Amino acid sequence: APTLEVIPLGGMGEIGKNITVFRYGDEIVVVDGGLAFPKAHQMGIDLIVPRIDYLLEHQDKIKGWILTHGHEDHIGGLPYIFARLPRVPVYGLPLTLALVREKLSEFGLQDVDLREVTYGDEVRFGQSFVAEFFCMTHSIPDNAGYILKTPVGDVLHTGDFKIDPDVGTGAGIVSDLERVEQAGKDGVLLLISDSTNAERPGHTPSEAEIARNLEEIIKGCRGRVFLTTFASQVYRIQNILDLAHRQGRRVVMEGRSMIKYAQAAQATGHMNPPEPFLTSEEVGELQDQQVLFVCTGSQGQPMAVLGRLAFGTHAKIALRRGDTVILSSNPIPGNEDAVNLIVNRLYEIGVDVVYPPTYRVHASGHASQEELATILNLTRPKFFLPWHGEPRHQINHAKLAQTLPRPPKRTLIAKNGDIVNLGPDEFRVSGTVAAGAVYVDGLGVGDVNDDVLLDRVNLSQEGLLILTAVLHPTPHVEVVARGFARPNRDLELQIRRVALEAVEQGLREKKRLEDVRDDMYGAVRRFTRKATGRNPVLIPMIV
Amino acid sequence: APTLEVIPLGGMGEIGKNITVFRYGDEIVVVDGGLAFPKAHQMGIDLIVPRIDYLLEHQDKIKGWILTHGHEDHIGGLPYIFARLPRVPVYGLPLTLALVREKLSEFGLQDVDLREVTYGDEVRFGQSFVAEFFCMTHSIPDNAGYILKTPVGDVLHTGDFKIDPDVGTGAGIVSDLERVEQAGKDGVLLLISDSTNAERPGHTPSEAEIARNLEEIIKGCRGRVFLTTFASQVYRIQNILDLAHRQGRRVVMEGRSMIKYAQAAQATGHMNPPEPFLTSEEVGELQDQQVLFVCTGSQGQPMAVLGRLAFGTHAKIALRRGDTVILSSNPIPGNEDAVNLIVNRLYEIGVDVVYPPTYRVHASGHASQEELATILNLTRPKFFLPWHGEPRHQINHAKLAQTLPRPPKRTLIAKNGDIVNLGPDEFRVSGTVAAGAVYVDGLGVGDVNDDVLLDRVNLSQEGLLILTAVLHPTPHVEVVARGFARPNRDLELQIRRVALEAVEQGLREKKRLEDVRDDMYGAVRRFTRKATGRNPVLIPMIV
Ligand SMILES: O=c1ccn([C@@H]2O[C@H](COP(=O)(O)O)[C@@H](O)[C@H]2O)c(=O)[nH]1
Ligand SMILES: O=c1ccn([C@@H]2O[C@H](COP(=O)(O)O)[C@@H](O)[C@H]2O)c(=O)[nH]1
Ligand SMILES: [Mn+2]
Ligand SMILES: [Mn+2]
Ligand SMILES: [Zn+2]
Ligand SMILES: [Zn+2]
Ligand SMILES: [Zn+2]
Ligand SMILES: [Zn+2]
Repeated sequence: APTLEVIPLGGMGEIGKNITVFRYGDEIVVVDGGLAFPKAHQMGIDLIVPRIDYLLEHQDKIKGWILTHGHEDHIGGLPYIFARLPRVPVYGLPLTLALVREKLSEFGLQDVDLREVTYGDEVRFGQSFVAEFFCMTHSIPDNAGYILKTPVGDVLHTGDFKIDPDVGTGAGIVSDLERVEQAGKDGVLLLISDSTNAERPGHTPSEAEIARNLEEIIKGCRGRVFLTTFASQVYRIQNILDLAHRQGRRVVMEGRSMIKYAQAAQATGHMNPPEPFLTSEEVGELQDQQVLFVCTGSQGQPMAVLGRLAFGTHAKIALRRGDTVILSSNPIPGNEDAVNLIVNRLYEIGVDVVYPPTYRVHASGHASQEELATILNLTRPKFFLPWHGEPRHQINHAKLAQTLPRPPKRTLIAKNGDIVNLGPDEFRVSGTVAAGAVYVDGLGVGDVNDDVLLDRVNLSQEGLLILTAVLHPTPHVEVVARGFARPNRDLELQIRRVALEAVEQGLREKKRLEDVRDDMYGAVRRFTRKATGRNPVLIPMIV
Repeated sequence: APTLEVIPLGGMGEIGKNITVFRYGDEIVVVDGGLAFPKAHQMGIDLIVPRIDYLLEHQDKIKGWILTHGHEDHIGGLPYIFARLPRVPVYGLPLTLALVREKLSEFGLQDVDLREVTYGDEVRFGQSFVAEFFCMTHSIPDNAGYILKTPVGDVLHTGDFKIDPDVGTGAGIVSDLERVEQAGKDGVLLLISDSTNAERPGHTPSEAEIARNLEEIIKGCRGRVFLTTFASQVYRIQNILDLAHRQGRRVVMEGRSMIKYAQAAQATGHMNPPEPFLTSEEVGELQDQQVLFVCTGSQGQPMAVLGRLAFGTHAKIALRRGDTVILSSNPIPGNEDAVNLIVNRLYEIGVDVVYPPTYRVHASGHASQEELATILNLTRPKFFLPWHGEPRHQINHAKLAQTLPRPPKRTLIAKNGDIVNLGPDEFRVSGTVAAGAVYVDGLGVGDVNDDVLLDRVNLSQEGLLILTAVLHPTPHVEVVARGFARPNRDLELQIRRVALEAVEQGLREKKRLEDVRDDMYGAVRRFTRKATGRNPVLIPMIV
């Protein structure tokens, strides 16, 4: 009998560019459309978006979109994805849509059909799908999980979550554990659950506790306080606004990215400054102990605000001895060096530096094992797909589920492109569809691929040597080096002879000019390797 | 009132390339000859060595050398340093000198005057200096701190250390806290102490505890075990050989680096294999649970042994489900991504993966705050130079000393090149000498500098377009690309129009060839920036 197909196109076996496809018959529902940020080896590129070959192929089957929350790994790919697809209904909570709308406006995309929903709303897609939204606490407001009701049963997707009893903003926001528990009693065929922190024992700390730690620290700061956190951590920022007021400090917000999230949050009633934000010039009128900066740059970006402060390149402010800088954040994996470098810059300036683990001034947005186990125990799913995690995270999430009273009948470790067939008693990967990464580099989408990146790597490691041989009047060779070594006239002449004698040997014994080009390349490679121990990229031209 | 000059040339404000200069009158004693390994922005280079300009200027004053232990950041620079200096006496413990002797023989360095010492020995350097060696436990055997006795008073240098009550090898190795306490009574004018773990609360775990943990884990492993650890962790590896024997496993050691430290340790009595090492062929004859591999690649190096295992490129062995892989190691800062990649490959293969913090299978070689506090308390120093750390470590070591019952009179945060004047009542930075880094890249020493690196970074990020224009017979342009973009005919045709017209427009008014470069190079970039939004490095050539 017809089965549900769950086809992740991004977000499985990685943390980033989340997009999941649900297909039943000839109807498709898509969930999120995130981006990913480039790793160190993906040099020069700006962002990464999902391959949507599947969706282009079946674009007439798409009934609509669900957007769980406004983080970049869930809505960042949308300008790129929507531009290639028919306009379809796109459902999300208010902050999420605010962020997407601003994003599409930057892109110049028009007539996108964004539909505001709220927790509890049940939305229908085509004839065989109904989605019901429910609240899960996360590190951004208006974050949803959903129950997807299908002819074969119910799929419960947690979205991104932690179980935070108190996010500290006085708005009574809590995860809808009652709805989750009910779904378990009703029957959950498939659980899709956030695996980010599946290797962390215990419970992720509460934002209320972080806020209390921050207030205690700041309360004891004698001078100015500079604080950095993620741009989109609206709860953390709001709580910081509240304690700043209590501690008699006015707030300056700096950094486009954070100002952008702040503006959206204020427009949707999730950010409420007790006192107006001030400019740096305005707070310059106050005493040091009355000053708090909230700004970007927690990941050590030299061009971000904290970056410019740490490197002494900020236009209007200079850090000094007696300042306190707080990193209310942790380095995203791969940013350790960048953050270490700014931290050391700060210590050399002489400012008091505050960061984890010495100070507990950050809580992750994701459930640790106790919280993951709670969702598993409440939902009691027959089948289980650990999601939003690299393989290490998915597999340890799967191991955690085995320890529980009522382990799932089968757990699968899905990969992007996997076709996961779901029936009342079916749970298997039946096949694969085209999936992967598309690089965005400046205006270019997909014009930079791995083969292009491979060159960039080689250039990066070994630098460049251009050998141009000129046959007339008498054959001579020309050497141009870029990022190879500093000028060395002796070696330059030495490289010329090696190429030349190979060029003359291709003339002493006639070969095609194309053949001789390869011959001198090989000679110069051998010499240089012996002479310098280096293997520079050599570009020979016999023209 | 002659003063002692303490001149760090490397190892202050960094972890790596330790070398410290002590000058009094016209006598110089040098301590250590370390390299540093490159960071991510120093692409393509193999290693980094100290600038020794100061020693070159003053080479006749050098009376002797002290070598505290055999780690790369204390002896790795020696082949490059000794080659430019007079052959002075070089004092060290036996394993230290065995490692140095191998290293110097590879470089062709003849007649280096290596002199073995033993703990407790007093070594005189000219009139002004007497040095006394003493034992500090570390993550390599034959590791020493020393007391340097000068006319102005006594300098105690901890060397690299932890305070490990039991390294587990049964040879009764302990730190000489008695001698250190006695130095405190005799009077310690200056204390130089290892700041590596100064931000870590508590006490670094004992190797004996790590060995017990490993044995408990390995006891439970149903099949083959693969364990990686630092090549020079002689204690850990010996402990593993003995636990392996007890658990009835035979041991294979692979990885050139590890075998190298193993051979020197064996030759100097610090490693005694209870059973002979077997080859991978030979263990292949045994049952799975009789097999233990000890190998390199703990840092994620794809070509190292664990690397090739994880990527499935090892010539003779293939990991499989049921295997257990233990990373008895932590990622050295900056290696997190490389190790994470290996770990995920291992999960995907399906092996059991054991690493910290989930399993306590690694302990640092360096003292945490409790151990640091002990040394400060025992030495009771008048002046304090926190050393072997980045500024964050140094300054946190300085704060730690302030919390203690008898804080130092003055503490300074030294930088490389600082002239620290030491008197009975003087402690200040009076001057600076030339200090810094020298890049080694293949055979070349100092032929790659920061300016060269800037280019490699540039190539790395934006790719390359070589652009050639010949005015004859009529103006035209030819293009070779590297790492810029995937082949696009429209883009390529369009770049030449900018390039050729600028040559033709440049041709209309007779122009110098160099003037053509400005129009030609300038034309493509102007266009290219509009077209792709990117700025590839361009090499203009007139044919
Ligand atoms: O806005 C965010 C927040 C978190 N993360 C990353 O996703 C994981 C979860 O972060 P958090 O939600 O726990 O802050 C972490 O690895 C973090 O680096 C992001 O990329 N962007
Ligand atoms: O390049 C290096 C080498 C060693 N360590 C330090 O060495 C300690 C582990 O002890 P050991 O086994 O490396 O001596 C760690 O705390 C680590 O900080 C570094 O940080 N960077
Ligand atoms: Mn780019
Ligand atoms: Mn190189
Ligand atoms: Zn999120
Ligand atoms: Zn997410
Ligand atoms: Zn060491
Ligand atoms: Zn060291």
